[PDB]
Amino acid sequence: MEYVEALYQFDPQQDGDLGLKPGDKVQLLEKLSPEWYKGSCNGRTGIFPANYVKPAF
Repeated sequence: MEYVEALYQFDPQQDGDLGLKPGDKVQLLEKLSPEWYKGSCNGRTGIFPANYVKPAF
C-alpha cells in the first residue's frame, strides 16, 4: 500500500494533522506506527490515524 483511501472523516485538531474526507486517496509516505500514518492528500501533508483508511493501490 503506497496509496490508501479514507473511509471515515478525520477532523484535524492539531497542526501537522492531515484531515480526511471519505473517498480521499492519500499518498502513504510512512507507516509511523500501527496507529499513526504520514501521507499527503490534495497538496497537504500530515499525519492521520491508520484505522481511518483502507488500501487503494
